[PDB]
Amino acid sequence: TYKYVNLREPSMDMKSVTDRAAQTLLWTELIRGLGMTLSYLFREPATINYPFEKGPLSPRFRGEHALRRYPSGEERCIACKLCEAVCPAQAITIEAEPRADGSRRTTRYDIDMTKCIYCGFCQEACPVDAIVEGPNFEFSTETHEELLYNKEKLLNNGDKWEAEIAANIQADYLYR
Amino acid sequence: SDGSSRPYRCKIKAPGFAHLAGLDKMSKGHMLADVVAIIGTQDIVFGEVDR
Amino acid sequence: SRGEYVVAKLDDLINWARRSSLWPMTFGLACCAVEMMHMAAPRYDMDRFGVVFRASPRQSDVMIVAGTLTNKMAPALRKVYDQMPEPRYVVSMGSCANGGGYYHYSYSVVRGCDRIVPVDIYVPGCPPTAEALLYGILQLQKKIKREKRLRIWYRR
Amino acid sequence: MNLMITLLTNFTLATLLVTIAFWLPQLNVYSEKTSPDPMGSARLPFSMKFFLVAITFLLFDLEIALLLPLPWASQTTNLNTMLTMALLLIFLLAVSLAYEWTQKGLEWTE
Amino acid sequence: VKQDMPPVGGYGPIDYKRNLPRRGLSGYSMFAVGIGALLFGYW
Amino acid sequence: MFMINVLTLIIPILLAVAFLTLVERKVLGYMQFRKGPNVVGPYGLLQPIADAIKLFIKEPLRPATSSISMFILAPILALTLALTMWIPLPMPYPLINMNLGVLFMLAMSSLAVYSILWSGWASNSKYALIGALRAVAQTISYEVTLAIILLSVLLMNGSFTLSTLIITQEQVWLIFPAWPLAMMWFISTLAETNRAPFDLTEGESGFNVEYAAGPFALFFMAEYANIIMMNIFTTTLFLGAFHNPYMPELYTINFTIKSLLLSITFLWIRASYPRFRYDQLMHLLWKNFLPLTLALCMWHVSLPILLSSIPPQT
Ligand SMILES: CCCCCCCCCCCCCCCCCC(=O)OC[C@H](COP(=O)([O-])OCC[N+](C)(C)C)OC(=O)CCCCCCCCCCCCCCCCC
Ligand SMILES: CCCCCCCCCCCCCCCCCC(=O)OC[C@H](COP(=O)(O)OCCN)OC(=O)CCCCCCCCCCCCCCCCC
Ligand SMILES: CCCCCCCCCCCCCCCCCC(=O)OC[C@H](COP(=O)(O)OCCN)OC(=O)CCCCCCCCCCCCCCCCC
Ligand SMILES: CCCCCCCCCCCCCCCCCC(=O)OC[C@H](COP(=O)(O)OCCN)OC(=O)CCCCCCCCCCCCCCCCC
Ligand SMILES: CCCCCCCCCCC1=C(C)C(=O)C(OC)=C(OC)C1=O
Ligand code: SF4
Ligand code: SF4
Ligand code: SF4
Repeated sequence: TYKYVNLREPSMDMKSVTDRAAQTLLWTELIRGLGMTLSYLFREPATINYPFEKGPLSPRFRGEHALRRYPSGEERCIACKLCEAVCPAQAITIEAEPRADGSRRTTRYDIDMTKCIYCGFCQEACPVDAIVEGPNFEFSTETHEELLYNKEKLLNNGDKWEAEIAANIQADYLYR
Repeated sequence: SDGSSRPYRCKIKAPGFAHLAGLDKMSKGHMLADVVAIIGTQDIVFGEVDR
Repeated sequence: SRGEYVVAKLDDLINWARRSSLWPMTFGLACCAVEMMHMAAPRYDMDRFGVVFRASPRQSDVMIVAGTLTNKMAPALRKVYDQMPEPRYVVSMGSCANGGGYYHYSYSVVRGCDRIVPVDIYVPGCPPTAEALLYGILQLQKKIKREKRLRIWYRR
Repeated sequence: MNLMITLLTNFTLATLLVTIAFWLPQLNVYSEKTSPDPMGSARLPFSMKFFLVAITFLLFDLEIALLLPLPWASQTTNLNTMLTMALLLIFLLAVSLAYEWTQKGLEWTE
Repeated sequence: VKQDMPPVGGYGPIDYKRNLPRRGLSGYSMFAVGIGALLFGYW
Repeated sequence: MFMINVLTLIIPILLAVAFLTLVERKVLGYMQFRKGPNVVGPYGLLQPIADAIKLFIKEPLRPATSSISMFILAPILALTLALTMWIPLPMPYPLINMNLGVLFMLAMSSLAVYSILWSGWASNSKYALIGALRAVAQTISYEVTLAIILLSVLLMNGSFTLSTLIITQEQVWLIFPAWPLAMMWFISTLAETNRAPFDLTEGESGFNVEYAAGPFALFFMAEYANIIMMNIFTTTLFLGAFHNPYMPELYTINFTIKSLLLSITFLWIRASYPRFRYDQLMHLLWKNFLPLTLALCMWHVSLPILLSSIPPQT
């Protein structure tokens, strides 16, 4: 149930005493450390060649946000405001009105990528799989204002990354 | 909790708080390098300390 | 003419020298500093790009703000930024340094490190992966490459 | 003759490198900086330990200056006298070290 | 049903104890080696 | 004609220093399960050039120095004393053949601490001055054991001449009769050039915190030249090579290989162990190295008399 780390008494016979004194005078454990670091020199390093080689990822990965569409061109978001209600950082702003054919669609859908904590609550609170967190992560910008996405930017991200987002959703949707 | 869906109070007790409090007693009669070793031997993450 | 060609080649030389020896200093504030340490790990190897590990503040080129900048920490950040020799660059890592992030509406958190220092590269994430910070560093190198200091000096 | 030529060459190469290292960013017109140690204006505290180790080094250096001509002195005919004097000098070195050791001279910088 | 499960026989052995090889000669042997090197050099 | 010899001595020193920076970065990387620089050039062969140009176009610090005279003079002394400790080195023929080259080297090494002292005093920071004083004390305290070890080793040589040191080891290496002196000499030279595990100024202010990036690079280059020089001196002292008087290239290649291996051992040492405390290294010197150095000095005075093996004076 417990064990005694560092409760080993040293032996006081001449063999142990001479072993300890030879270890003191000739620096045995220093040679041990040197030799093992030398052994670690002759191994193949674990370095991958970025950007030509990428680290492994999973279909559950949470990167850049995107707005999806039905397989007929119609967008999936129906302005239910669950994603902005569940957002722990209040990064989502939604404004809605009935459009020309009477459908319930958003007129404003902003996500602040500097407020968002990339927690994935919005993509799991969506009843229609409209908002997703895509697999893209290399989207660093040179300006603060480029990280304030409107509806058009998110729709463009969805149209850009649909061919990967749909495959990731197909791979993962049976675990939800 | 007061019965609603949001907590009324949430105090977080972290061990780094007490260890950094005891750092004064730890580092008495030691050197500067012993001070940095004493800081190291307490697992101190200041996210849990300052909260 | 000849002078424009000379200043163009000299500009390419100095930009290659500056962008291929970026010595960073890192503000170890919060989670994003642990992810910076993970980019300095053997897998991603910040050193192989000419980007050393934990250089001194008095000789660094790029300053990385990885974590939350509180009200008690902001004057120290400005004091460290002011002592850096030029050319100096600032990379903002994670949402806390980008715009405040989770603690944006807090009473003791500065809403973005761009309210204190000028920022060149914004790395989004919470935390952004080591891949993402490496991408931000390489994008900073691309930004340094297309500088035109000597051409601007010649034209003025 | 050649030695002082080499000395002058090393000195002028070092001063050339230092001049280029100083005055080349002086030709840049970067900016003007205002800039308004952990101790702010504290006086340097006088420590007896650093002075003690400095004086101990100086005295041991003097006895080293005494010990230096041993390779030349080993060629003498009077080998017993030279051996006795050499052993006596190094024994005096050891005795001074032991007196510093026992009276807590090497304390907190051991 | 299909789930992420351990096998029927479980997994193989996994070590958790300290492993230090205790290699090299004894104190007497290394002292003898050093003294022999000194004697060869002096000769 | 002699200036050609001087130039071909001093320019490859700077080239070897820059490629020592590259080699140390790459070797530490491969010893820490990663890679060194391999992007700037083919296997990082262009890294020192880029780093040097970047450091020579960096903004200066422009400090409020108490004395601009010694602020100038400290890198002057550091570089001059780094370059002037190569001229009596036999390769296998020294550039300046000195009758007392060993003691000339000891004098220059003892004179080398004024750069630390003046760099510490020129900076207005008092903590920088305290760090400089501690570094100076460590440096002189290891000068003591350097002098005793060199004196005791030279009793098998017979003179202070560096060229005779090849002749002495014509039969066997000098590490065979003086290996405890070799170990203590290696550790003392490791602590002499302020290298790990004795580089206290990098552990918790350096003596040159207020120095500009250019002069800091000059100081660091002087330190690396000191490292290469000390390793070559150690190779000459304890690992002497076979010198054919008709083919000097044999000796040149042999001691070049041995000194490169010793410098790689320096870099191997610097990435294996934690740093010492100040009092711990003072304890290691004044209470461990010094008594054994004195005992071995008495042993190596009294030994060639009792063996009828006094080396010739000339
Ligand atoms: C140039 C050639 C290569 C040289 C070696 C290079 C590779 C090895 C590198 C090793 C690691 C280096 C980094 C760490 C350096 C700092 C640590 C260090 O060196 O500490 C030294 C340590 C320090 O000792 P310490 O601190 O452990 O001692 C304990 C002291 N108290 C208890 C007070 C705390 O050891 C020494 O100083 C010993 C020096 C060498 C002794 C040689 C003795 C020779 C044999 C004599 C005879 C013995 C038999 C008995 C008498 C018989 C008579 C007939
Ligand atoms: C004692 C020995 C000491 C040795 C020290 C040096 C060791 C390393 C030696 C060099 C190793 C290889 C370096 C190769 C550099 C890159 C060369 C190259 O191809 O550059 C291409 C680049 C862009 O070319 P561009 O025309 O734009 O391409 C479009 C065409 N598809 O074009 C450019 O960037 C412009 C041209 C650059 C040419 C660079 C050539 C190498 C420079 C090396 C400097 C040091 C040389 C040795 C000095 C000491 C010995 C004399
Ligand atoms: C009057 C006319 C002359 C005027 C003055 C100019 C003198 C010559 C200056 C150097 C040549 C000018 C061009 C400089 C490079 C421009 C082209 C360039 O950007 O090439 C990029 C290429 C590497 O591409 P990169 O973007 O790094 O990609 C990473 C891999 N994915 O880069 C490469 O392949 C390597 C580039 C090497 C550049 C040349 C070698 C370094 C400089 C040597 C001379 C100066 C220093 C001498 C030594 C000083 C002491 C250290
Ligand atoms: C802040 C100021 C500037 C600081 C930086 C520059 C100065 C410090 C760094 C350089 C130090 C140089 C030291 C020069 C003396 C070293 C001893 C010496 O010369 O030894 C060599 C040799 C004696 O050996 P030996 O073999 O016996 O002579 C030939 C016998 N057949 O002796 C000879 O061969 C003698 C040759 C003739 C005499 C030469 C005299 C040289 C000039 C005087 C000293 C110059 C330095 C002055 C400043 C010192 C430091 C402040
Ligand atoms: C004549 C001038 C030659 C060039 C100057 C010396 C070589 C450049 C050293 C630069 C450098 C490198 C590469 C370097 O890697 C390093 O990190 C340990 C430094 O110290 C912080 C350096 O100063
Ligand atoms: S991932 Fe989380 S923090 Fe980000 S927008 Fe979605 S719910 Fe908000
Ligand atoms: S949860 Fe889905 S459907 Fe509801 S408002 Fe958000 S994105 Fe639209
Ligand atoms: S952005 Fe996220 S990961 Fe980074 S410091 Fe803030 S809370 Fe931590």
